[PDB]
Amino acid sequence: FACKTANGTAIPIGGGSANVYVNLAPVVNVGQNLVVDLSTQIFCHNDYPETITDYVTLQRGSAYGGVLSNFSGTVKYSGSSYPFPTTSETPRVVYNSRTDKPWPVALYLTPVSSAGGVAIKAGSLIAVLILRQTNNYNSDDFQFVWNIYANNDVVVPT
Amino acid sequence: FACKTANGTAIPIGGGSANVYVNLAPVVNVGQNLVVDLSTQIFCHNDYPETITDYVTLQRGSAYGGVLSNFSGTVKYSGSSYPFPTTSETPRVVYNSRTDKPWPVALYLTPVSSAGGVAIKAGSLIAVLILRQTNNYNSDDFQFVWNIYANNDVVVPT
Ligand code: NI
Ligand code: NI
Repeated sequence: FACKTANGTAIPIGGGSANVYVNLAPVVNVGQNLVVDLSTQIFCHNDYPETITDYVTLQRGSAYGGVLSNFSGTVKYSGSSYPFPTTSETPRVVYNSRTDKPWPVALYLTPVSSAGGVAIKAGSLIAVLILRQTNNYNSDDFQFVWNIYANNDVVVPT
Repeated sequence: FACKTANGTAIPIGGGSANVYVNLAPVVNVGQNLVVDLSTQIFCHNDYPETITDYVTLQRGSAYGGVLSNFSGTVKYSGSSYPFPTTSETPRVVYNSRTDKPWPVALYLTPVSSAGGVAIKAGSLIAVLILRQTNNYNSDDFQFVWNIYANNDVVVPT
């Protein structure tokens, strides 16, 4: 099992970490959502799908920087919604093909009432999403740590 | 502060996520209302009511699946009606008792004019409702994310 990002980088068999940059709506009002859909950027596959089933969870989602201080949010994983930052490891998604399949994670972030001005700075760390992968064959239990960075400033009008 | 569901589960202190399975009227004609009353399903309480006031909002209500596609509606929160899907956080409801009390949320949904046949599929996600809880004591600010599923098909007759 391993993962890659679109025109990006890879995390090899056995896990590891990578940095992922996201484009954000440059202006978001209180009451609106910034939707950060990682399913178009992070893809994973099963290396032995004929004999082994891989199981993949969102182990944890954490907020950093301007997202931690200026937004409230939720994360959607494979059709289910959760608080972000997360409070538990999600149920598992099965990976059963060598064909790259999206990791179905999206953040829905909305400004808190105190946000104003530049609420997320370009280039800054905004989140960490930890993917945990196991299987039905051996003791493999690996973390794929995705450090999420903003491409651009996000302004909350005042 | 924590919450529970009818014959169900709990989301404990600090928030989290749960699934709520609801029985829906099996037949709703164009021109009739489908009512999804969560006040009979979701109940919450304040853990220190002698010294602390808990404040609870519907931060956001989102529609999915057949409700998103085939119905238009509003949401009623503690006696006032708002658009659904929602466009802003509601006013606060006070929780001031240790006894579990309803979360006073109901969806009032009516089929769109072109809807017919199976308009909501049994087992499908129909809504996500975010309960946001704060207090007048400390910095606690917690989300309770309710994933709402239909237990049965809803047919719009033709
Ligand atoms: Ni491979
Ligand atoms: Ni209690």
